[PDB]
Amino acid sequence: KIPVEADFLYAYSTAPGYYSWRNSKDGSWFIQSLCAMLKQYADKLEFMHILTRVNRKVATEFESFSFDATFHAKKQIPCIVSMLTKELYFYHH
Amino acid sequence: KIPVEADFLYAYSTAPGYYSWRNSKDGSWFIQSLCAMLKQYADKLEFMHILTRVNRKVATEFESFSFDATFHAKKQIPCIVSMLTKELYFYHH
Amino acid sequence: DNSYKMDYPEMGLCIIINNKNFHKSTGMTSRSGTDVDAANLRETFRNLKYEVRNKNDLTREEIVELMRDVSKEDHSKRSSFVCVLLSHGEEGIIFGTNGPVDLKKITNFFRGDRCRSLTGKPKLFIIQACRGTELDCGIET
Amino acid sequence: NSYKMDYPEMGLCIIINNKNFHKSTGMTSRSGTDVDAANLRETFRNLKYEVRNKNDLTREEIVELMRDVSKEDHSKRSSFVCVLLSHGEEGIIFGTNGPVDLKKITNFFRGDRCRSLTGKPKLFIIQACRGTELDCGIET
Amino acid sequence: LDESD
Amino acid sequence: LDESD
Repeated sequence: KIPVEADFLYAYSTAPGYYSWRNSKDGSWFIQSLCAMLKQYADKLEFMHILTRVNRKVATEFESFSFDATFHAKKQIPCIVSMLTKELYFYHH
Repeated sequence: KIPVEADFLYAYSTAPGYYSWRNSKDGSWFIQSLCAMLKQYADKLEFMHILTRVNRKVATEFESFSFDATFHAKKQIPCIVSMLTKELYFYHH
Repeated sequence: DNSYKMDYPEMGLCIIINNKNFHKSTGMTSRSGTDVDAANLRETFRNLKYEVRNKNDLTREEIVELMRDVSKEDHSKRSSFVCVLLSHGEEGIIFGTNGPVDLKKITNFFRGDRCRSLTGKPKLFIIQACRGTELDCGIET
Repeated sequence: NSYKMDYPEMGLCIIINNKNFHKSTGMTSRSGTDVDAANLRETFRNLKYEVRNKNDLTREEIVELMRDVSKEDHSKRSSFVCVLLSHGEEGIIFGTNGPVDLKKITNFFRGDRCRSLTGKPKLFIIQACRGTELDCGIET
Repeated sequence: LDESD
Repeated sequence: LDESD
């Protein structure tokens, strides 16, 4: 028997309670970063490690630009919530 | 700049909304499993991979035993919440 | 057995729900840039050999009916399941074009007891949405 | 990339072990928690953390303890670990005399409020209920 | 026996 | 420009 909530992964774009940021031309910071890290690393890294690089890329390479001072120069950290019970690779041996 | 919420890891014993289980003699299922996996793998595996094995051990090896039918034969999955931006190894090199 | 079995005939479904325009009722503004995200995801998961389904501007009722319906398919020959939600949100809440949906209601259709052909298989939910109205001002490194 | 773990000290491991509660919480004595606290102390000792075990703290003592730890100089420490062993609710941990928000505790360690831990992994291990839902599991 | 937390 | 979700 296994728990009914086992083997889910929730890859949230932002920390609980916070806004999430989207560039009106290039798309959301998180999705841009997720697609880039999957393209670069899915043929070799386990998914939590890809998601950790997505955390690093969103955290360090992005800062909001807004004509509204209230929303200007803000930051984002994504939030990985894993109820997984095994390592996940997007390839097979 | 980095986000002020980056570089936190929350290793919760159970999924959001749920009870967490503790054996009256052996201790909580989660800490029993966490200490065992650290003892076995801290010398080798990255911490998220250690926590994924804790998830698996809790999910598969434990089920509650209670004289109250309501609380009997229940299961648990821990929940890893990572805002980490890098891999964590408890050794160096 | 420390890794999920990913050599089923199929990697699995990747459902992308892309909500860009919201009912003037809701008060939410247009999510410019979300089509770039949707198209980028479709291509990324295509290359991972997922069967991608892109859906645009779904009401909250259509989201519940889609996810219910997908949860009643036979995933026996699939290794995994992926769902991507692009929308406005609040903590634990995703918005259909006309109003909020609890994320729990959506993910419950896939619980190990209720979607038996995904039991023991990884179920991934990727969520691009706000989770409240806090602002992170950052700290200089 | 990997966190730098070769500072002179691995860091602190704070273990808060709440076993006995005020009757108003309605929590019964957490039998078994002393086994967890000693298992943790030994496990983190073996990882070269400076372990501090605390037993049966009120919610005011938890906050005052975490504030004080957050104001220490962690410059020569690689990381920070806090273990909470208690009753809880979603987003909440119990002192012996009542609940305190987990955010209250973790906010002391935010990147802007604890500058000697900025950029360093901050680990919160939480053994506590998060509500009253029961998982009946599924046969495999 | 098992107890909840 | 950046916008919030």
